[PDB]
Amino acid sequence: TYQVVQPINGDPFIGSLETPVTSSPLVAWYLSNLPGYRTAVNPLLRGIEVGLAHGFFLVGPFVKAGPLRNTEIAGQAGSLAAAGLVVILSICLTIYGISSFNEGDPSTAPSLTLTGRKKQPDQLQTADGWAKFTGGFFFGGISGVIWAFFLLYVLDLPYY
Amino acid sequence: QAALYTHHQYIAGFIMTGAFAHGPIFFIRDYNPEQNADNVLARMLEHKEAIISHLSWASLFLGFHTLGLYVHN
Amino acid sequence: GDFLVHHAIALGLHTTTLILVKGALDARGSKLMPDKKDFGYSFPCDGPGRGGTCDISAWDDFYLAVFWMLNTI
Amino acid sequence: LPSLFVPLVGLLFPAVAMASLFLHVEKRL
Amino acid sequence: SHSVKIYDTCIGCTQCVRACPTDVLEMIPWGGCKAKQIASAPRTEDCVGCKRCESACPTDFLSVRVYLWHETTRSMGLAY
Amino acid sequence: EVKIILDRDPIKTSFEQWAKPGHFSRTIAKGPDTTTWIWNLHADAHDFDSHTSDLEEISRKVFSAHFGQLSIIFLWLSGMYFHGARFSNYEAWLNDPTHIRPSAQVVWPIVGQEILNGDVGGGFRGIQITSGFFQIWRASGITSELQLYCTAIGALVFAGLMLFAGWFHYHKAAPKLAWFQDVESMLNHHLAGLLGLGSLSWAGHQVHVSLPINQFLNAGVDPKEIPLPHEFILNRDLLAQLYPSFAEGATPFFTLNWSKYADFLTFRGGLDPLTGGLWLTDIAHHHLAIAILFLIAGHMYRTNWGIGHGIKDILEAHKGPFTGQGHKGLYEILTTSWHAQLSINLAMLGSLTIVVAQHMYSMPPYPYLATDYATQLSLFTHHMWIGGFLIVGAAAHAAIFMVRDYDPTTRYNDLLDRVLRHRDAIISHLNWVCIFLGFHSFGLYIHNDTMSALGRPQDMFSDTAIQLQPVFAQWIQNTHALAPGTTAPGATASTSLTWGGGDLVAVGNKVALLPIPLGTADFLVHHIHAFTIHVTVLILLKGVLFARSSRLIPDKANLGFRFPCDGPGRGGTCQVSAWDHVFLGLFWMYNSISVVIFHFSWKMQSDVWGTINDQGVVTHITTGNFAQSSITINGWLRDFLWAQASQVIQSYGSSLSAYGLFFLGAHFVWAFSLMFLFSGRGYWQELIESIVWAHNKLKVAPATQPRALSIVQGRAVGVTHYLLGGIATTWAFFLARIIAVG
Amino acid sequence: TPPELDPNTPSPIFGGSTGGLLRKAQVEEFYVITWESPKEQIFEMPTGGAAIMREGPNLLKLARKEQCLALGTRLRSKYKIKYQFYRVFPSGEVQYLHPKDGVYPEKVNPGRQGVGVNFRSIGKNVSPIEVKFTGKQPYDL
Amino acid sequence: FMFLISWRGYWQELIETLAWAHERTPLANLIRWRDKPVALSIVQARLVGLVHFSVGYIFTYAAFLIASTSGKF
Ligand code: CLA
Ligand code: CLA
Ligand code: CLA
Ligand code: CLA
Ligand code: CLA
Repeated sequence: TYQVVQPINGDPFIGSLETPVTSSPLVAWYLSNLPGYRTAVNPLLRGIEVGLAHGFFLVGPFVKAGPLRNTEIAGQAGSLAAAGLVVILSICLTIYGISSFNEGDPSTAPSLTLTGRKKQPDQLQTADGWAKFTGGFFFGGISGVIWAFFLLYVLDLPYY
Repeated sequence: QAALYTHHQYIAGFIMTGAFAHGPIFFIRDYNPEQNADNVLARMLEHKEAIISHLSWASLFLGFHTLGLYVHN
Repeated sequence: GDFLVHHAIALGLHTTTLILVKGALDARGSKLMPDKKDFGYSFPCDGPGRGGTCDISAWDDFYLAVFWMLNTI
Repeated sequence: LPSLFVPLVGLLFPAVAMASLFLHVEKRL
Repeated sequence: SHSVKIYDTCIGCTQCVRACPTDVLEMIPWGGCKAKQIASAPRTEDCVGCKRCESACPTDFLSVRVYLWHETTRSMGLAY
Repeated sequence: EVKIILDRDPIKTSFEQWAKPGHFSRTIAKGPDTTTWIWNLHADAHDFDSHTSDLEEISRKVFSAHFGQLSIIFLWLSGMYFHGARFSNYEAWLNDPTHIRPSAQVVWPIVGQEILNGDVGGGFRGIQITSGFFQIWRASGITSELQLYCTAIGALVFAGLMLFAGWFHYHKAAPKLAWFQDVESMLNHHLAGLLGLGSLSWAGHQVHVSLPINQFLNAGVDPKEIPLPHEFILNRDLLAQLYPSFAEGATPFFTLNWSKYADFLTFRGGLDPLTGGLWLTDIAHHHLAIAILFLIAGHMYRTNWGIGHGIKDILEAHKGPFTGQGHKGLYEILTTSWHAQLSINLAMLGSLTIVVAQHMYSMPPYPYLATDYATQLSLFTHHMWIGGFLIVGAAAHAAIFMVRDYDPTTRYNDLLDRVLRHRDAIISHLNWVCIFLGFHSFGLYIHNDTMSALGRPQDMFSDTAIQLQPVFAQWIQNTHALAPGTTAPGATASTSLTWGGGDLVAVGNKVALLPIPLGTADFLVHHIHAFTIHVTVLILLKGVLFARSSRLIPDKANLGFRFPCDGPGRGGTCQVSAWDHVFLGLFWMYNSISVVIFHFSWKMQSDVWGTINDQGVVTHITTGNFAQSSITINGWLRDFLWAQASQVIQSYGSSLSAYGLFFLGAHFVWAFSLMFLFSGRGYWQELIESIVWAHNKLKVAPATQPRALSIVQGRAVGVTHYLLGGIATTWAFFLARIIAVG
Repeated sequence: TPPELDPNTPSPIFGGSTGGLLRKAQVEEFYVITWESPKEQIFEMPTGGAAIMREGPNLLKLARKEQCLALGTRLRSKYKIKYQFYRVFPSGEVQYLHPKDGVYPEKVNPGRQGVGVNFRSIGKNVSPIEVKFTGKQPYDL
Repeated sequence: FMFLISWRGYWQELIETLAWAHERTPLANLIRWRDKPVALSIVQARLVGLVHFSVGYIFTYAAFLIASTSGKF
């Protein structure tokens, strides 16, 4: 009599369904606390965090699998590539925003809360906010790469 | 010498299909039946079944024997 | 050996022409689609009715003929 | 070494071109 | 949207109207045949272009024709 | 309720209906007006549930049809045994199996065909067979052509009985619907009666005919000298001198205290160093366990004595929080729909055929089968295709069930439900996995090709560079090596020689089997397998789940299971039908199986098969180039296809020239398929209009109005020739290669 | 005659499906189909699998309309039912679609006026060249 | 061969399941497409297919023509 699997928000005529991986308290808590979902925070602020995390992470694959190392002294220079990819990406984001949102326009996110609490206007998703988000994404992206690289110079890690 | 020959024979081939593409396009977009009444162009459409069936016969004749002789050998 | 390939060549020419001129002379219509004009040179089809009409447009026999012209060259 | 026109054609021109086309294409007058 | 026309060749069988999945056609009074009715395309904005109508016409040549035209969300059959 | 035999009296028998084409269908029994009529007659010939709607009649049709099928198989077996008696060198092969090529078909001297009767050894001219029948017959202790001849008659007699039964159970005594539905009964019998007694029966012939005679053959005694099988039953002395446990009767079995029977039954395992086949002493023992196991298993289901299981009971009691009341109502569905049963059975029988192939190559069952590479490559490849096809057929009938028999209002399931209520989640994910597998299997190859071509071998995915060592399969491989004595103390040697490690078996100068290495080359191909399989699954599962409805077509179920489309509308809706998904899945099964059998052929020649001399020096057929050149697409094109195709293109004038003919012949019909696959009936019908004009001109136009093939048939014709062409090419290529080189 | 209006009527019992509405419903359009059921019954959902009709008035929201007619057509046959469907939009305006003229479209009604009918039937249309450069099209005539 | 053998209705139904996925994936539905993803049209497929077939045709033979010749001269 107890099923775990339920229609979304109690509405069976809408797309999604409710499952442990979608509406668990752990999943809900985790996703609500990512920088992306902090609706009430500065978009620029939210971005930098995403950049930092992402940047930092990208150095690994480039350096270890790069043509330049692989026993070739080039080493940590790869990280530099990663610094190049965050530039490409930034470009894409800037483009996505420019094209999507217009200057005058307002947000396109959804104002109703899941519970119907109409009380909430939200987000970046505006020409102004998105620019901020990408702009912060970049700064964070470059800084992420640099600090990972910085660690590379100091060394000590088992993989490289 | 091999490159140049193959080059032009494919160019010529593509050009030939296009020639037979705008021919159709003409019949659809620009062809005026009343203004071509009973002239050589109109008579083509007038006996189109005869043209097509014989081209079909020629293709079938060549196909049946050229393949036939190749397989026999 | 030169005799046989030339008939292959002859086969290639006749078939490709057969496809293309059947396309041209039927561009404005047939028994299956009397009003193939009004629909233009290139359209997807005329549906599954009347037996089914895929690749019935003059653009589509061009499409067919290119294969044969590639085979010929 | 002029052979460093390659990246420009090889990458820069394509990136600029793509970005521009993308923008023109998504434009809503 | 697509373009759909009817012709006085229509015999009022009404089959296309029965065949249509998006309610494009309907029958209206007329006096050109014994059935005294003729098809009409008052809602071509909802048509998809599947030609189920044409597939159901018994006139020598179709009395209902569907000329696929400009594509819209409705015509593209998109649920998204 | 009580289960019993239920039948009905005669239900007609006449040639009247033979004289009336398409009688089974009310639409098509009126005769032809167009040539479409003819094709429809053959395509709806076996669609029984399309003929009538009565379940009893459909069930009676498929029951006699099975008799018809068995009749053919018995007639087919009758010929193989007969040809092994009149037109074969089996008695010659029986003395020198390691050098004489097995042959069982002689060709008439007309038009020049006698060249196909090549030197197969034994002073005999004929066509080398790769069916494997010689090794079966030698394993059954079959000595003379007389015994093969008697089996030929026996099979033919059985063929008559099967055929007679079909008539008898459709025209004379037709089983009632309640009789067919007794599934608790049928499973009990097929578990115990067919499988249990069947395996028990063969365990007997082995320990009385096979095991005794095979020992003589291995001792080296002349086959003509060996006593007939019945001399072993009568005089137990003969079967006592060898396998002395027979000294006692039913004891020790009857007095338990098992066993002194370890003498002719054991858990030895591995491979016979003299025959290259699995120990007959193990196989006989194997069938003993299988018999009893299935005899035990044949008493699970309740019938007429209150003891056992109601399958309906079992299912309903299996429901969880995640699944609802699921499993409830499955019994009524599976006892009411033939297509539902056929889908499960095809999926499983097809899956079984595939594991058979992988088990018969790595554990060679029949004597002198392993070193006959011509047969082993054929047997493995044959079963791969048979299994491959049957699996695609499961998808077709799963789809047919969804369209035809699925009714929520009458036979709801809840398990089948929910699945339909998130079919987009399943297909979208299966979509993703395929793209991930494509890139991470095939993309690695393209990476390897580009790096090699740029002269960067160290930047490749290889054993000598960036290694992708399949450690999980390797660890297992090692585990089966350390299995005997440690894990399974009763097992003397390993399960297979591919797990042996430091053990090799040779018969003649050829290698029977040895430990098969696994490296980066094996890693890449397996993910290619994992990739191709999923995509096939995607196409077929998508077809089944979206068979009834779709955001594009809300009422697809009304259009049926086999329809061309729903017009060019909504952007175009060609191949939305479930049939067209089976049609599309067919190509991908072909794609998957083809790279599987290429994986087999190269790996065996390169790393397994080859010549061995009495110094230990092993020389493989392609010389171990699999590891360094199968990791590149150019390598497959060059070192595999280009190199090995030389035998079939250099077979003219030889005994193998028929393979040369079928090689080109199959390339032909393959390309031929592309005419149908790349075009539409709209063109062809208009072309036929001009041709019909010409016949009317000369008063020779037929009443049966010629029409172009239907949209669906054009696809049916196309995929059929694509399959026939592609598969037959590899056939001719494989056999020529392995017969000449092997 | 005026169309029916709604709406506060209940909807059928279902468990949830992936075929449900999406962003298009939120920003473009969505549809509603409504009907009266004599008994509480089970029916096959176009989008999903199986749902239970609720006795009395019933309301269902579907995306695309065709889904509406497919279900509705099924409602008319199978079980005898009278149904209607409207186009919602996002602002809140609603639009009555089917039947739309009292009676169903199969049945001839006097109120209806013809649209897109050519009295010169046949394929008596003119060649494309004749209208070349004239925004027109041959059928439009 | 993919564009020529497999036709549109299959891919349209596949894409709309992916349309569902994107909207129901967290962090990913922050990004929305400005153009609705749909399957290539019926004619477009034949064009795209033919171009591949042709490009492959021309590039394959050219690779063979030049290499086999220049490798030997
Ligand atoms: C003409 C176009 C073009 C050019 C000039 C290059 C050039 C290069 N490629 Mg790319 N590539 C191309 C097309 C091209 N590629 C295409 C079509 C594909 C798809 C098949 C690829 C797939 C590919 C892969 C998978 C890889 C390359 C790699 C490389 C680098 C290898 C040389 C090296 O190791 O030195 C130096 C190595 C470095 C890491 C130096 C980094 C270069 C710095 C960071 C540039 C700074 C970023 C840049 C300014 C941002 C772009 C801005 C611009 C778009 C406006 C070299 C920079 C390799 C690579 O980059 O290593 C990770 C490599 O892994 N290529
Ligand atoms: C020998 C006398 C005999 C006669 C006069 C009939 C007469 C009839 N049968 Mg019976 N039948 C018979 C024997 C006979 N049958 C036997 C021995 C079996 C067991 C298999 C059956 C099983 C059977 C079933 C299941 C059905 C009938 C039905 C019918 C009726 C349909 C007529 C028809 O078109 O059949 C067909 C005429 C043919 C020539 C078909 C030939 C099929 C054979 C088996 C093909 C052999 C395979 C072939 C070798 C494949 C290789 C092809 C390759 C070489 C290219 C008709 C009254 C049907 C019915 O009741 O109508 C609704 C029906 O459902 N029969
Ligand atoms: C190798 C593959 C192949 C083959 C054999 C053909 C063959 C043919 N094409 Mg096709 N075509 C192909 C690929 C192929 N095409 C592809 C990939 C496309 C792109 C879609 C096309 C598009 C195309 C178009 C548009 C047209 C053709 C036409 C033709 C016919 C041309 C006339 C002719 O040759 O007469 C000879 C016949 C043959 C060579 C085939 C006969 C095969 C054997 C020899 C017959 C004997 C059978 C023998 C007894 C064995 C029986 C087996 C048993 C089981 C019964 C011929 C049947 C034209 C046509 O219809 O002609 C009027 C036509 O207009 N083709
Ligand atoms: C247990 C095995 C089994 C059984 C009993 C069935 C039974 C059925 N199938 Mg299924 N099917 C199967 C396996 C099976 N199938 C497998 C393995 C596949 C994957 C390919 C399929 C895919 C499939 C599809 C797509 C369809 C069916 C359909 C059907 C139904 C009607 C088919 C018919 O009329 O026959 C007619 C038989 C022919 C027309 C013979 C055609 C000859 C073939 C195509 C080529 C043979 C060439 C040969 C192998 C070698 C060449 C020799 C040549 C040179 C002479 C019938 C219920 C149809 C249906 O609608 O279901 C209700 C349907 O459309 N099946
Ligand atoms: C050789 C030709 C070919 C190729 C490459 C494919 C490829 C594919 N098929 Mg198709 N198919 C084919 C023939 C082919 N098919 C034919 C002839 C048929 C007719 C039966 C089909 C019928 C079919 C169906 C029904 C389906 C597919 C699906 C797929 C996709 C599977 C998922 C995947 O692997 O993602 C990975 C993509 C690849 C492995 C392609 C190669 C990628 C390269 C190596 C790397 C990228 C290069 C470079 C970095 C890109 C930048 C370059 C820049 C200059 C632009 C994949 C794209 C399935 C699907 O849609 O996916 C879920 C699907 O359901 N196929």
